Formats: sequence, C-alpha cells, structure tokens
Amino acid sequence: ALGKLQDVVNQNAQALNTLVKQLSSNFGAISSVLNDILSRLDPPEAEVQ
Amino acid sequence: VYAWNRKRISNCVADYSVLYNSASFSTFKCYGVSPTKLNDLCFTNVYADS
Amino acid sequence: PTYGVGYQPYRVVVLSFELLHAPATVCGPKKSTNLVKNKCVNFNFNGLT
Repeated sequence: ALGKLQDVVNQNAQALNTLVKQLSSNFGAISSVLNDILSRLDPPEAEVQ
Repeated sequence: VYAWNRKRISNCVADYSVLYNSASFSTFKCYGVSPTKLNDLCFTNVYADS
Repeated sequence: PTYGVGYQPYRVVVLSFELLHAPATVCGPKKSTNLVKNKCVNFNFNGLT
C-alpha cells in the first residue's frame, strides 16, 4: 500500500548511491583515487589524469 | 638479454633518491610512478631485472 | 670498444614494483611515529596516505 512513498525514498537513495559509486570510476585516469595519483606522479604528469 | 637475471627484493628498507642523484646512468625513466616521490612509498615486492 | 654508441654495450636494470593487498615489505627511509587516535590527523600507513 505504501508503495507511492517507499518508491520516492528508494529513488533518492538510488541517486545517492549512483553518485557515490561514480567516484570509483577510472574515467580514463590511471587510478580512481586522487591520493594515489598525487603521491605517485609529478604535478606536470598528475594534472593530465 | 635472452637470459635476463631477475632478483626479488622484500623485507628491507632502501632509499631511492641516491640512484637519481647519481648521474652515471645515461637513461633514467619511470612509468606509473615518479622517482622523487618514490622515496616515501612502500611496496609489497620489487623485481630487479638486469 | 671501437663500436658506435648505438652498438656499444649498455647495462639495463628494470625495477618493477608489485603492490598487492599484502603487507608492504619494501619501504623507504621514513621513521615511524607514535600512534595518535581520536584526533583529525594526517595518516600514512605504508603508502596509504
């Protein structure tokens, strides 16, 4: 019966989850964590990724 | 070269700025990491292939 | 000895790093500080800055 309300909450949480998971995507960079690229590459090379 | 000799290195602390400081190496390049930042960066194993 | 530079012998050493999900066993000349808890600190656990 409470579908109309549960679904809204589900959608919001889904959006949040998708947005958070987008942080793990490489997007073509060598690593998905900024700290790794910073600690491993020089700024002239780090900025490319 | 066909029999390149590989040495595994583990359980030890070694600096890395010394090699970069020494200019006796005609070519000194790195891929995926910077030699300067390499000093303070641990690793599980190192392979030296000569 | 009389061969050209492109033909002269050259010693080549390739260092390859393996950083798996195992305790890091090769580190650099970095001292270890006493652990501090319950505070906003800048931590570096065997490279996991």
